[PDB]
Amino acid sequence: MQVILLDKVANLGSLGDQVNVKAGYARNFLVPQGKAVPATKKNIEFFEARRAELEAKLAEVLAAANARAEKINALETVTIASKAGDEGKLFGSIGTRDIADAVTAAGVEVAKSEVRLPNGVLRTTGEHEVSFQVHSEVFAKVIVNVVAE
Amino acid sequence: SRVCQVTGKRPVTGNNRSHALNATKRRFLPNLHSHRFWVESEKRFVTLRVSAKGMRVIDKKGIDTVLAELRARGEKY
RNA sequence: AGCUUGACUGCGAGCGUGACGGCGCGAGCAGGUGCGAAAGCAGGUCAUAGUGAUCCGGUGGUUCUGAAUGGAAGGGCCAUC
RNA sequence: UUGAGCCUUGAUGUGUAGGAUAGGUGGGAGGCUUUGAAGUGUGGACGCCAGUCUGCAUGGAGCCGACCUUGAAAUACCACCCUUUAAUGUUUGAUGUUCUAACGUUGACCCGUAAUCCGGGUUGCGGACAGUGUCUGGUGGGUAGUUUGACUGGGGCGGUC
RNA sequence: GUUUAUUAAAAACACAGCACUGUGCAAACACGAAAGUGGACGUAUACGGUGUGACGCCUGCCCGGUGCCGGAAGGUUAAU
RNA sequence: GGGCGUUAAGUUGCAGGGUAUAGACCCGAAACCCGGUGAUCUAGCCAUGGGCAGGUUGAAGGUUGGGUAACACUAACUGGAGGACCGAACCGACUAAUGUUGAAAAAUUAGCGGAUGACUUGUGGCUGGGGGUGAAAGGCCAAUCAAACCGGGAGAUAGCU
RNA sequence: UAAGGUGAUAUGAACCGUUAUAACCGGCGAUUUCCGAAUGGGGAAACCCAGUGUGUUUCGACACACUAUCAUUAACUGAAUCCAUAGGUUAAUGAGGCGAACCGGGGGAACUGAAACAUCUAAGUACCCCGAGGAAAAGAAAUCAACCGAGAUUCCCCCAG
RNA sequence: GGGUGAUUAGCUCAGCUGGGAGAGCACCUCCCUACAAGGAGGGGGUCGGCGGUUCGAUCCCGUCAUCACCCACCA
Repeated sequence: MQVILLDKVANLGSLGDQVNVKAGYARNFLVPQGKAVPATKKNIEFFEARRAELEAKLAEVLAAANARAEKINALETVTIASKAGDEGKLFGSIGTRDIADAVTAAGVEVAKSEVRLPNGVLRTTGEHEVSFQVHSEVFAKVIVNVVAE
Repeated sequence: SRVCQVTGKRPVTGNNRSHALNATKRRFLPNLHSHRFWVESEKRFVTLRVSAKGMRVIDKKGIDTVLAELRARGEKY
């Protein structure tokens, strides 16, 4: 089965490369988990004639900073609201639109998390270094409110 | 009855014929497993009742007339 | 005792029996021969029980057949199981 | 880890006797080593104790050969095939192990819905098993269809066909 | 205490109890192929199946047969 | 040589006898399969509501006086346990009796057994014909029963009266 | 279309006509209660009870109108949820119940025959379940045919015993 | 009344295509010491009776004698 890779998955190919995979693994994981797309002798434009030419200009010809590098690139404190209890209970800060963010965006609405916590379970106040690892070319980090006051 | 929605696969005529040589009925049916997929004309993922090979019909046959025939019979997806 | 293996091949004036199936007997002709000086006899044993059909199937033979044309599977025929 | 299968490329290949690690089977002079030859022996792994080596110290195409001598067989440079080896690509079984992504939820809670059934979500956990089907071996009077004679101074017992 | 209503009211049937046994909860199991529901919204001191039948005193022999539980190697042996 | 063959004319319409198949000769099983009815009977479960004149044993429990280390003891006061005593209703159906084209498709009488109990029962609902429901008798299921009733296969089939 | 009539039990009573409303016949419409598909919402066969509007007066309320769900499609709205989906509120079109046959597909016996039975017979036959139209269904050769040829299908008779 | 099977060493019993007899345990004699015991050595068959088949019959067949066992069978 012909597919195009959209994520770091598998040893074969890379992001924007067409590859051949068994229809089984292309049915249970790669397509439903959004890691790849079919090619159908037609969809071979999906990256190379759709995504790959602004990649060379966006932050080096048309502007100086990429779409989130104009918002954060150094170590920032988290700006999304937080409030903890007397037993240090954090009462949130881990859900899809309540989890740690430091750029205070407006008019936008999100449905899934993008960050990696230092532990995937977080119930209580403390120091936490939170990482943005959505694409291997990019790294950013933020620090949570240690008292949630 | 358990039927495939994309292929129209129905129950079949068939006998035992082994232990004994008899024309005794046993009731033969397609085994359902369903598939949850995308058609680009519906703004959603769709779960459709399919059996063995029925998902491999969706893979490479045109289905827009069957998606309309289900609706011409009032059947839900 | 000597040799012989007729424990015959293709047949048949035909015949005794029984409702029939079936059984039982055979003049006599020819093929290939055996004993014998030769005729003649030998168609298994002195005569009567030791096993009975149709069917599918085993075995080898077969231009008798074989399915649009040519094989071959299949069918029959012959011989035995 | 171990079966059924593949041949791709580098390495591997010697008792005796001997200069001496000639795999098998065939060619024949100018051709070549690039993850290879030295230093070569300190330590380690092998050995017929003759020799062979990773590594490290160390270097990058030389140099070598036919005559000759030993030997069935010849000693440059080498195609293909095999044995010993290793890695690569790679089809398919046996058994056990891991992960998450099919499947599952009679796990948590969220909404339609101030609903008990349902659907989908958020989020966990089980997990390619279980489940569901097709083929298949057992087990199944629990249930079901069916058979199990005729003779006789009347049957049985006896004797009979 | 129950029963052949309409020829048998019993020594048969039932029972606290006694024994043998299944069952870890989406229990075992039933009817339905399932949809559900009951068991039960109970949880091994609970529930299911079966036998035995106050109590007291006691209770020998047998694994050839028939079924179960465990042992797990091997044999006969299917699809493949 | 043998066998079978080379001279009897059939065919078409009507008239008749037979045969096959038709309902095949008329009436006629038990039984089977399919589609339904009936759970106001009767059985059992579920829910919601009734019935038991009156008499017996006066116990158990409650509490206080004496009192012991501690009660059981000793002495009074109080008080209402039962698949218990007896006995109408009511229910049972053990014995006697009348009845048998009955007054009754087992009913009516007397004795007997039970009588707050595993008792007795009114109304609804749930379960049904190879199916129900049974402290079981293969009992009973709307007068019908080890397969009721109704409608079909079907004028089933019957070496038989 | 006519000079006579106004249903039957059926008398009794009373009128209506000659030329358009005597009586009545044909067509195309209007009106079309409650139950029944039966459908605003409910029900144990003709009973019970709402929602949303319009209009109007003296406004303790009538008159009139619209209204199952399901499906298709659109509009408006709108959960978890961002886009979206259900759910919510409407509109346009469509099924639904019925007399008869013919007729399309599904589920499908037992009886009977083999002179017992089990593949086979009987038989896709009955009964049942769904359902359409003037007919239903058939249909325009990856077809027959046998080297010659035919050139969608249906019906009738042969082909055939 | 009817029937099944046996008869061989003292006792248990082998040996049927029909081929002139064998074991166990006893016993007898002996050893050890006196018997149980231990050990050693050793033994002999009316292989039912009479007929028939056979070369040959306990052995196959009939029939009587004997024993143990089965059984006296529907209304």
